[PDB]
Amino acid sequence: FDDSITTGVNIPIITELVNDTNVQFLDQDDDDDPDTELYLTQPFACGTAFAVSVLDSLMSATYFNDNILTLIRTLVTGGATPELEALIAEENALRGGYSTPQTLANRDRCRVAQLALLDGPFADLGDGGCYGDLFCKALKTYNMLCFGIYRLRDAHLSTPSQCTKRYVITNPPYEFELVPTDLIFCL
Amino acid sequence: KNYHPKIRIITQMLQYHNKAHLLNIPSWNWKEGDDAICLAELKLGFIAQSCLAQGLSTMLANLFSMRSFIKIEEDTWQKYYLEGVSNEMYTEYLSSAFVGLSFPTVCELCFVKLKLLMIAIEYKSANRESRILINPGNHLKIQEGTLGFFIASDAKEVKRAFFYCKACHD
Amino acid sequence: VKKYDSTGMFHWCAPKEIEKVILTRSEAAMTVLSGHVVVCIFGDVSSALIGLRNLVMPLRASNFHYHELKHIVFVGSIEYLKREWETLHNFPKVSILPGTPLSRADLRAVNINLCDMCVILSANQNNIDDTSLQDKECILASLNIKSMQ
Repeated sequence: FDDSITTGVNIPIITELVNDTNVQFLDQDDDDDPDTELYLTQPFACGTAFAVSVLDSLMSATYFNDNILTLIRTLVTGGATPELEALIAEENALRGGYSTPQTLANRDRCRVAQLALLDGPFADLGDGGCYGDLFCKALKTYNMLCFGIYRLRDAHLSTPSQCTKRYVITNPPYEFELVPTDLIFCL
Repeated sequence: KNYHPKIRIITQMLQYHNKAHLLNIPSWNWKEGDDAICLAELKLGFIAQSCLAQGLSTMLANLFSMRSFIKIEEDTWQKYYLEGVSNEMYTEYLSSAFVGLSFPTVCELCFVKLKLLMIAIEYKSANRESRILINPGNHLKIQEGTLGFFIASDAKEVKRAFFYCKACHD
Repeated sequence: VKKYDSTGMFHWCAPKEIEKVILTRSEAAMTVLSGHVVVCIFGDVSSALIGLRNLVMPLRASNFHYHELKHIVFVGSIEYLKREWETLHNFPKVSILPGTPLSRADLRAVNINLCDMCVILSANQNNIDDTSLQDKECILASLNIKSMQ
């Protein structure tokens, strides 16, 4: 790509896979024999390969706690109230309303996005501060939940390269020193 | 459901448009546990969240699997990862001490004190219409009888939210 | 001018070409349908003819008056019903609605709460895979209509 590779390999893509052994072929940095199961591989840990077969463990997880499939359904479909799912079932696709000021309260439940520790009022904590200071001050000031760090693979000093592959860590402790290259899963 | 119309069943579907037929069965009560799992709604939903924040297709898909917590030592990108693959969503009722508190005060009191991340509540607008609320602001206060959606590594530690009081646990 | 099919035993009309009787979801809403018959055809372009000549003909007998004959609405795929229409085009008061008989929009557009009968026919391939899983499209359509409000 022009400069006016720009990213080239660093275009962020995501790929569904029919199988699970085919996760080896997505990256050229794998160390994966064909019994290293699917959660340990790099294209799944970085978040660029979503096989369908990781949802086979959901019905074992739904049986033990009923409110587990209803927490990921909302979070994920966004809306999906059964009062709306019925209306899509009635005739067709969606139907429009005329924006009464109680349906405008259905807006602004939660946005889901990630943001960087390179600027803003968090970079003073996002350079050397503990993660437990970062979580408490986001709810205190801006009221969003910091529930995960999108850690770059070579943030540990390992001959600094252009590998922009970032992996996912879920709910780090009150400890766990940050790096300014991190991205934070917020709400 | 003809043979025993009280049994809980859990169904995988393949399309979304024809999980509406399961509403038509009169024994099917999803408030009792009869929840059908669509696969074209969740696959294309986890991908649609990764277009907003990349990694949510594997942020979420580790939160409902009993992952084999092995401990790697020498590596650095796999040691930080496998400490985050043993975290799972658990539910537990909030104690009576949280009643009247706003949501951002509660998650602070859960993460600082209990060391538990609390992602959502179950607000009892009605017993037949109870919405589920991820991260509300200051508009809400905790009712007695709201269910607490946590994230933790142990089923033991999630019980300590039901035992939070201002007498000895605090 | 005169339409009583020279034997003098059923009813008759001019040979209608197929486009005159097609409706859509908005067109059949303006058509007041009451005391009618909704036939639900689960078909295909390739599935065998069930021969809807034999269904319409006892409902067009000369033993009823032309102000009494029940209006018939087929709800099914037109790729099936293009094949059928050569055997029907001399019968009066027959409409065809394209669309599958599982969308409730098509069953509300024909006002199924007012019909005298909702015939559901499996016009599809029979003995496809199993014995009991054959009429699964006919059970779900009957559970569909009994759950509407």
